[PDB]
Amino acid sequence: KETVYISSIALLKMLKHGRAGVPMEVMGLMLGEFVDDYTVNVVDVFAMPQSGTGVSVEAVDDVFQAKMMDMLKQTGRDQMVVGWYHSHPGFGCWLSSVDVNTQKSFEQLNSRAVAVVVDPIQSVKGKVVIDAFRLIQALIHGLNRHYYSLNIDYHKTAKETKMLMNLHKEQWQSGLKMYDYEEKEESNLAATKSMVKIAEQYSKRIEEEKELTEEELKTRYVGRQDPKKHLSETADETLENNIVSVLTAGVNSVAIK
Amino acid sequence: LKDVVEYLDKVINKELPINHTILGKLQDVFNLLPNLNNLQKALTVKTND
Amino acid sequence: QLCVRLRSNVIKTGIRIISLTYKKISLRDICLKLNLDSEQTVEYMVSRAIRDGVIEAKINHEDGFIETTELLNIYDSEDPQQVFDERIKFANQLHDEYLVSMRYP
Ligand SMILES: [Zn+2]
Repeated sequence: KETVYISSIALLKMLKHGRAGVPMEVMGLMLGEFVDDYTVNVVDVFAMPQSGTGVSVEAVDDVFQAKMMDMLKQTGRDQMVVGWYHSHPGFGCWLSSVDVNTQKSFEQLNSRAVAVVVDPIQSVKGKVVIDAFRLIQALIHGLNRHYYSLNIDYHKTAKETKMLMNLHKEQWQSGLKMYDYEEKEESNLAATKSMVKIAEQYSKRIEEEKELTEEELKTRYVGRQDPKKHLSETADETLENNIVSVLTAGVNSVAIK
Repeated sequence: LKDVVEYLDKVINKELPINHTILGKLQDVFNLLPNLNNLQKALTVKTND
Repeated sequence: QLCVRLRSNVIKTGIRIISLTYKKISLRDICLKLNLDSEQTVEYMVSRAIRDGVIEAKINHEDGFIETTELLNIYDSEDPQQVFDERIKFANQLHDEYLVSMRYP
């Protein structure tokens, strides 16, 4: 039920610094605000210099930190330090015990402070691997034992999005574009489960409608819609969406190869 | 695709100076051609589905 | 005299059940379950059942045991495409027909 909302600039600065430090792990701090018990919002990030030793407690640099703080004050960015990013390149997202102790050093600052692990290399143009969570593949380290996972979402202002739109100009390329497949897996599934759901509704309307007059039936059902029209209706989206879905791939395979 | 073909002609013929920045991008176009966990049956299973 | 024709059908059933419940059976045993005299009798009767599209088997003669045909994977291949396609078309012209006789309003 608990969650964090990670603004775009945070996420991009994140992945940038991470990808830039490869193949060594980088750390930094997270600026935001705690809405309620159920939420942490992260609007900002700044990057913490390298250390001779690995990412660790003293890697956090007071001088550097406050030195950044005030200079953000002058920009009005004033926020708490709500968590700290990090990266475990190639190793997936989990906290080593050494990650843990530091996480505690951020518990005693604020009890709700969170840990964010980013994984630059295997995060790729598909799904981005990211994780945020706090203490008490990954189960080897006691995913649930010493600590526990959290959830993540992304705040987007209208204008933000509007900038992001113009990145790709798809106006020429449309029609060879194949939309995300997993999404049409939930599509082609939930659609079918639904058709099942209204099947026996159409069954009940044919039996009841059989033994009861139309004038009586209307009184009952006018509230909802004619389950025969959810068959007639719902069959379509599956039909044509799946025919363009098939054809599009049939073309990309033979044409593009 | 026409465009690029006869252009490349103009490179080996019209002697338009070699433009590397384009050739790089052509290469990058080849690097992305799908070889075709084989993707082939990865696709077949879908189309069936 | 209608009913006394069933002696064919009954035996067809006997074979079909002996098929669904066994992957492969020595002729001896089928001949026991069907009470018949001889194996030689059997493979005439079963050879008949196959031609009628009942069993979908083959027969191993030298060892004398029926073997029933399997499903042989192949899903990852394109055969489901062809099959589904035939079924699809044959669904279409059902839809068609039901709209051609529909004209009357
Ligand atoms: Zn770490």
